[PDB]
Amino acid sequence: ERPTFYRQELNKTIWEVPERYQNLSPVGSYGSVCAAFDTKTGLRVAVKKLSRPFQSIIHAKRTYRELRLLKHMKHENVIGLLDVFTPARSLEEFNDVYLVTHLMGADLNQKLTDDHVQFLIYQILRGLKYIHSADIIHRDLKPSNLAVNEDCELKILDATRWYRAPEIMLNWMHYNQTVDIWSVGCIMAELLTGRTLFPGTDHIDQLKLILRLVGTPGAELLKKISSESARNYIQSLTQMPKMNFANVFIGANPLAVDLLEKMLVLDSDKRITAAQALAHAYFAQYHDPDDEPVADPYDQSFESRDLLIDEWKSLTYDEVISFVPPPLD
Ligand SMILES: Nc1ccc2c(NC3CC3)nc(-c3ccccc3)nc2c1
Ligand SMILES: O=C(OCc1ccccc1)c1cccnc1
Repeated sequence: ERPTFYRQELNKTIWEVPERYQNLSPVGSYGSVCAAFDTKTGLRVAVKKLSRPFQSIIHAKRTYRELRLLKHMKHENVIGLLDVFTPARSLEEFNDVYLVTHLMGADLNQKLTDDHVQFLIYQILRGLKYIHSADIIHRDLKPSNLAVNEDCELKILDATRWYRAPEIMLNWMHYNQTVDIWSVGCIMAELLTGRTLFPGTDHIDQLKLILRLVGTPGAELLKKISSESARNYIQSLTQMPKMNFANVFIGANPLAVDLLEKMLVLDSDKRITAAQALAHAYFAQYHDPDDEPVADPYDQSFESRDLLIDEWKSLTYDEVISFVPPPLD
């Protein structure tokens, strides 16, 4: 049987949650999140109430997508689902979705020491290895999507353009997983210097700042570009030379500089992968081949489906029903 719920009004919204969760306190406003005490585990959790989860086809599918993704993620450097619930007793009543996860400290968004940079980028790459092994691309990696507790343990959660790979800016539709490695490079650079590596004011400025560091594309990359207008734009630009990173990141650990060179390669095909970066010398004190696990296969065949609102809603409901809490250990 389902547990006993209780209503209350927090900020704007009504909140109907199981008695299990106590002392709800707002932490910000996709949906709004409350901090809470979980009486079953004795841990602090974050409860997210999705807003209007089924108000349109796209909302409906987004709701399903988010629930599917969170139910899949089981890795210490990625956000996972402690609980999901609805106060509804039937599919017909069903209109609210709440998700529960570990309350984490602040987000990553100062100049940090080299050992702090090592450990944090290590953990990001370890989560990303896992995510990527599932054929999931994060696409929106940035400091505010990284939660860090006082113990410097990090979990991947969820201007965006500052961390975006140049092939996304240029609107290539066949970009792949290494768009995330680009973002890691921009994050790591920012941690090491205390400044945004590429703080473009728009998408055009963004590219200009990028190419000025990494150089304008050579013939070899230009020959893989299918869009004539895209090729025209970059081919019409002032041909910047690739900068010496050891000069640009003056004083940083030479191994950090070398990893940055391998992450921030213009050509997506020659960018280091998550698994490869983990074996890089910069992470010598943290890397362990037997504790960098891959994920179970993830079925995202639903991404290609076009369904009705009630159908996405019903798929989401099934997923709420089949949820198995993770082991209390
Ligand atoms: N194998 C590849 C590797 C890199 C690529 C890239 N990279 C952009 C220079 C940063 N851009 C594009 C592309 C194609 C059509 C429209 C817009 C962009 N394709 C690429 C194909
Ligand atoms: O804003 C937060 O809640 C987000 C969230 C995301 C997914 C499921 C439940 C809650 C949050 C995340 C990590 C630490 N503290 C709060």
